[PDB]
Parts: sequence; C-alpha cells; structure tokens
Amino acid sequence: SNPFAHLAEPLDPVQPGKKFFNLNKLEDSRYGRLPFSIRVLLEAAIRNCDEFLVKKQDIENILHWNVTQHKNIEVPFKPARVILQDFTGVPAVVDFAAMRDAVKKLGGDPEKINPVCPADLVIDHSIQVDFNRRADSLQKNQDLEFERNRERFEFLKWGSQAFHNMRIIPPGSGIIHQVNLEYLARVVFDQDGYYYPDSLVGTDSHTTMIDGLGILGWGVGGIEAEAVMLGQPISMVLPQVIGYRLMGKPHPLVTSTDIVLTITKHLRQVGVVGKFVEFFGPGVAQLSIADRATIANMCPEYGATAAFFPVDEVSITYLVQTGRDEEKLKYIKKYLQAVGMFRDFNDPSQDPDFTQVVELDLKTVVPCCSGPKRPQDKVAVSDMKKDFESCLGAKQGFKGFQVAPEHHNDHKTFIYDNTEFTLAHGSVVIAAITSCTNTSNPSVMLGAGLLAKKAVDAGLNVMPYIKTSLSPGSGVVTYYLQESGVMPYLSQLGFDVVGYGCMTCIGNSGPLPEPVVEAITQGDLVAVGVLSGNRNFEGRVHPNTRANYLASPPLVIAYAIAGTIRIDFEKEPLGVNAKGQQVFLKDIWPTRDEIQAVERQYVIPGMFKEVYQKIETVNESWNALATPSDKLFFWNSKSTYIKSPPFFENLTLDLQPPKSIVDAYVLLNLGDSVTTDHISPAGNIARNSPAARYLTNRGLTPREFNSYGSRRGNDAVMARGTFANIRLLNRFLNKQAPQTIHLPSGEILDVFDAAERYQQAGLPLIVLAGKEYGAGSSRDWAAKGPFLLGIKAVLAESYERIHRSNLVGMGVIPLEYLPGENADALGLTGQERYTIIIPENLKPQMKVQVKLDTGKTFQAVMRFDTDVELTYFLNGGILNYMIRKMAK
Ligand code: SF4
Ligand SMILES: [Zn+2]
Repeated sequence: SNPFAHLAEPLDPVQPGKKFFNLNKLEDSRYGRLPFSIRVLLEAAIRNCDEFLVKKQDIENILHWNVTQHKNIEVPFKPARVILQDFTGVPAVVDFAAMRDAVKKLGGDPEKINPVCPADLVIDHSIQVDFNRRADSLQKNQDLEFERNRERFEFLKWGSQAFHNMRIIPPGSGIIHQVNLEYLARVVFDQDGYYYPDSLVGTDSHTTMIDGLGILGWGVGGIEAEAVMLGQPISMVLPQVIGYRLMGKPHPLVTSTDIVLTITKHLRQVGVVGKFVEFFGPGVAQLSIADRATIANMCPEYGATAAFFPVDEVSITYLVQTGRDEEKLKYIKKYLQAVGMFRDFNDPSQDPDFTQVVELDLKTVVPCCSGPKRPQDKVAVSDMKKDFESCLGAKQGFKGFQVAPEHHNDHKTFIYDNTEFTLAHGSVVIAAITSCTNTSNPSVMLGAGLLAKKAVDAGLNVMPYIKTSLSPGSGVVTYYLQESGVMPYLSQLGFDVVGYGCMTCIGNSGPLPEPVVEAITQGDLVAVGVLSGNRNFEGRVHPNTRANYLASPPLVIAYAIAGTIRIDFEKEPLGVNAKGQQVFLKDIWPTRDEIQAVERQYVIPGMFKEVYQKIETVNESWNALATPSDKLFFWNSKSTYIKSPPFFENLTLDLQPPKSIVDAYVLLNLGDSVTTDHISPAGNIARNSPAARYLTNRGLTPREFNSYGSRRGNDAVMARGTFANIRLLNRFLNKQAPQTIHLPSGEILDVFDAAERYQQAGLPLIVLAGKEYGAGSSRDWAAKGPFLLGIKAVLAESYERIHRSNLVGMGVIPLEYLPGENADALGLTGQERYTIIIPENLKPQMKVQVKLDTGKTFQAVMRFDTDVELTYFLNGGILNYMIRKMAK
C-alpha cells in the first residue's frame, strides 16, 4: 500500500473528490526549510510510494536533504510529463518501434511499450532561413521544410497514433519551450482525483526554461526520456542547492538578456556542475516570468542541473495573462498555498536553508553581449569596439582571430542587388531575432519593435545585403507585433517573420548572398553574426561567420542598422536625420516604461486563446499526411531516413555477466570541453565524408543530404557522422580534422573508417578526453554513435550531466581520472593498449585499475553514480533493461 494515504485530503470541501497529499500534515519541521525544488521531489516520491520502485526510506532521505545532500545518496524521481522536439523525437520513436519488435520477439506484449505519462512533441528544428526580408518568405520557408522533411513528418504522425498519450504540435506552430510556457504547461496537474505539481523532463538541454514558471524540469537524453515514458523513475544523487540571491533594481535600459549573460559568466566562475540553483531575494519579485524563463533557459550554458524560480504571485498573473482557464486558476494557487510551495520573494523568513548562497546586485548589470566564440565571454556594449579590435590581433582562441596588424582594415567591395557595398572585419552579415530564450519575452520583442519604429521615424535603414530575420517562438508574438502597429516598421528594416521554429538559434540560418560569401572568403574577413540566442560556438551559427555575438533583440536591430560591431554608440551617430541632424542609439532606445505600457495594453488573454485554439489542426499539409494503421512499424528498405536500429539485435532474456575490456586501442585523444556537436554534429553533411559516400551510393545528391539532425532515424548515417565535425581537435593529428590514425597501420582515416578497421579485426576501443567532456546539446547520438563505432569506455577528467547519463544508458563506461590526475600527469600518449579490469562485484563510483601494454597502471573512477545505473550497465543499457522488464 501507499503508506502516506492518510495525508490525502480534499483541497476544497465544496468539490470533495479532488484531493491532494497535504505535505504540511507530515508535521515535520524539516519540510518548511527545504529548498522549493526539493519539495517537489518530495511530493513526487510521496504520491508514488509503493515500496518497490519508490520506498519509504527514499521519502525519509529527501526530507533529510539538509544532511543527506552530503551523503551522496540516490533518490527516485517520477516526473509528471515529458516533452520532446523533432530532432530527438524521431530517434526516440524509432527506438520505441524497435522496442516493440524486441518485446514481440521475446514472446511479450508489444502494447506494453506505450507512454504511461503525457508526452508532447513540438516540431521546430526542421525549418531553415532559406528566404528572408519579404512578406512571402514565411510561406516559402515552410513550403521548403515540408518538401525536405515529408518522410520524417509521416513517421512522427504515425508515432502519435501508434503510441498512447503522444500529442503532436505540427510544423509552423512555434518553439518547444515557448509553446510549453504559453500553452502546454499545467503548473498543477488535476488527475484521477489528485492535484500534484507539474514537473517534467525534456529531450532538449534547454528544458530548464520551464523552471522560470516554477515547474521543476530539466533536459535528459532520449533513452532516459523513453525509460521515463515507460514508467521508470529517474535515479539521481540528491543534489546540493545553491541559493542565488538577486537584489536591488536593474537599470531602466537593461534587458533580461543583459541579466542572463551576466549570471552565466558569474555562475560559470562559481562552478555549479552537478547542482541545483534556486533563485530568491527581493530582486526576483521585480522580474516578470519571461525574464525568469530567460535566466532558467541558459541553465546548461552555466552548468547547473536546474535553475528553479518558485511559483509566486507574478506566476499566477502570467497564467491569467496567457489565458489559462479560470477553473484551473482557482485550484492552482489554492493547492500551492495549502501544500507550502507558494512563494513570497519579499519575505526573508520564508527562505530555505540552502547549501550555500551566491549574490548578485542587479544594479551592477550593464547592457552587454557575448562573444565572439562562447556564451560566457560577456562583453559590455560600451566596450565592444575595443574588445573586437583586441580580438583581431590576439592569439587565436576564444578571444583571438590573430589577423596581422597591417590587415586590420581589410575590406572587399561587392555587388548586391546591382549596388556597390563594402564589407570589412566586424561587418554584421547576419542579424537574427531568434530563440525561445528571447522571443518568449514581450519586453524585448516590443522593445525591438519600438526601437524599429523610432529608427524608421529618424530615417535610419538596414543595408539590404544583411541577413536579417525574425523567427518567433509562437504566433502570439506576430499577433501583438501587428496589433501594436510595430510590424510594418520591423518589415522595413528587414525583420519580416521568416518562420516559427529554432532556425538561426540552432544553426538553421540558411544561405548568405553569394557576393557576400565571396567577399568574406576573398578578403579573409571576420564577418559577424548578431543573434538573440543562447549559443555562439565557432561552428554552430553559420559556416561563414567567424565571430558571433549573443545580444538582446533591440541590440540585434541596432547592430544591423550600424552594419558593424566596430562602433562606439555613445560617440558615433547611427545616421543623419535630414533636418534634426545626428541620431545616436540613445535617441531611439526605448526605456522599460514605454515598453511596459505597450506590453500591458497588447499582450492579452484573448490573443493566446485565438492562437492556440486551433494549434493542432490548423496545418493543412500536416492534416493531409497519410499514415499506416500499423502498431508495429513497416520498416522500408528503400528509406534513407527511417531504419531499424541494431541496438536490440540478438537480445536475450538472461543477463550476461560483463567482461573486462582487453587491450583496447585509443580511437581519439581529445582536449577540453569537447561538445556533443563535436561528437555528433547536427548540421551540414560535408561532401568529403563517410556519411556523404553512404548517401551518394543510395543515389542522393548533396542538396538532398539534409542535416545530420534530420537523419537521426538512420543509424548507418549517424554512425558515419560520429566525430565527423570538421573542427574536431584530435590530439593525434594536432590540427582541426574529423580524422584519426589507425594505429596498427599508421594510415590517417576519417573517424568512422578507422573505427571500422579496428572493429573488423575485433579490437575494442576507448576515447581519451579532458575536462567537461560532452558539453551542450542533449543528443543521445553522442553516445549511440560511439557505441556503434565499437567504443567501450571513455576516460575523461570530467563529464557534463546529460552526456554521462547517456553513456551509461548505452552500456559505455564513463571513466574518470582521480582528482589531480590526467593524461599529461600520468604520461599517457594514447598509443598504448588499455586493459580495463571490471571486477565481479560492482559499487557506485568505485575505483578500477587500468593496465597498459607498456606495463604501467593507474586507477580511474567508474562513474556509475547510483545502483540503478549499475543495473543498466549489467543489462547492456537502459532500454535493454526496459525491454526485459516489459517482456516478462
Ligand atoms: S535551438 Fe534555440 S530556439 Fe530551439 S529550443 Fe533550443 S534554445 Fe530554443
Ligand atoms: Zn578599398
């Protein structure tokens, strides 16, 4: 039985069937001092207590958080729901389909593979910026999206009918996290007579954005999301919780982008890897939900697991503003107050006992950008001309392009649209208002529109060759932009709506005009992309921009007008208004009270109702797609998009006792913070690449290749794209090249091809890496890929959260150097042969010895963090375990 059933009571005498687990009735004083994020974990456990998967001791361990956060103990977490996007959605539905096949083959019931909790899939990663600057670019971009992606869309639509509790938001709707904030989020579930907190895991590293609204949720890899969808609790070490105290008032010209950029730099310097961040202080109450979500969004960019903003009165008002039903609205607040998860940020006696406390004074926040190559390299707007000019002559790296001093004023004239332009170092060639990070915030969006209005009024313009775009996260933004009369002014400056999806933010930035590309490559120019996203690593925005800066939407427009980032806005005018002479950025920048006025009068409940009323049925191309009535998928042999994966090939019911890895070669010797885009690229498939050869052999031409993202349903392509990033720094070669050495023969080969040589001779493989291995995106192909390449272990100094879990879920051992030890300190060259002794009895985070062919040995920490993770390893992976659990 549930040993906590005596806690269940009516929330309201008048609607008596609707109960909740009243946590205050624990009569435990520890509860009221808990961080609010831990309180949600506590509720999830209490409601789910059965004594098999969620035990009574687990509840006691969570209540005792204050002590047990230091005892490295594991706790179950069952989230209320799952959210997916299309890039991770396809491979997730392919593995569900493959699990059905596998269950059936063991004589089980294929119907047991079905989501038991609600799952939402938003299709937002497919559309690209092919056309811009016109009223018709939206239709033309959506048309192209459908033509390119028809087969994957047919497969996803199939999935939504073949699996229970799968809702699809079709293409053209918006971006996963924005749609989540505005529409999908419940905040409080009302389910089978029970109220409980909304909480979630998403297959996207930025799922943390929902934490701004007070829903506990974070990114997991696809295989973890599948386990969760099948009823399996996440197993996690009980986290420490950093309290982040916000104080004072931000300056009236400060955007929420300035704040998040400041917080990123700061939290990256405190180091919060493996930890929860909870916000509190007087400052939080002044921040709108949109502002909170922006801070919570960039959570993976500063390394925290979650960035939680407890539900308060600002949250309630956001729910009424976005047109949540008044029926729901009554019990949402009333429940949170009764259970003790309703916050008052202006009450210091309500503050939890945090692990420790880091502060930020909001008046110290200045207008700023991040770049040119990392999200944490925050640079003030006042200092942008000086910083970029320093970057020009500086040693190549995160803050250098080392262009020779005599070449600092290189430029190239070009002809676009029959007129002559000049391009120089620092010239803006992409100016994109993208990203759910900022388009969910009417303050920066209307701020940008009012800046545009005042700029057109002052006679300013954006030169026609600049790739300017607006990619809103929902139809709601287009609606209020038009309603406020601000849209025609954004149109004029080249910021017509180009589509609803990730687009520039994820790297789907489209082509640049050919004369512009020839100017950049001819004069070796450092061309600049300015964007309102959260990621600016030197691969990911556009192949032709060497510098990319994160900036608030109004700054995006300002730099587009300027045409360059080599400007000192306070000293040099943007243009001359014939009449009233010189016009500075100061003169056209709107304050937070002109914006707030426009926001109160145009961002209204009726607008959200109309946009989301028809959300699922409005797409006529989607509605028209034919899908089979099948419950088991008919794998088409002709398909280059959907392929039955090899993972569960020859799966047995009985467990295999895991063997030592004997004499492995090092396939790759990698450095610090190798990202999941290096391990598993999502964009362009290069002409000289193994994936390109596989595709050419199936009759495809380069323009049909599509992205690596779109092919995540085809393991053959995805394996060939593993470590296929053109900027991969393999320390075997000491240059940027997606290649390695096949050590027995000495030949340099593309990484897939070297792996195949090793595999065919039956040789096991490992990877060596430095700090923060696997940073960024959540893609589980960063673990499946290496698994199919024959990689049995990784040895790194540290791992990022999601990636480590994905390695474990694929049966790869994540090994870690003992603190103070690494490849240089142990004298590893990467040329030795590695034996990893896996003992008969395993323990979380145990030390194992590593023997070398040279006779040398050392120790590494085996990074299975909990007992259930050890079980996943014993089973050869998380899904193999789930198949077995379902089969019997
Ligand atoms: S790629 Fe950008 S726009 Fe898309 S979900 Fe991620 S953060 Fe949001
Ligand atoms: Zn010249």
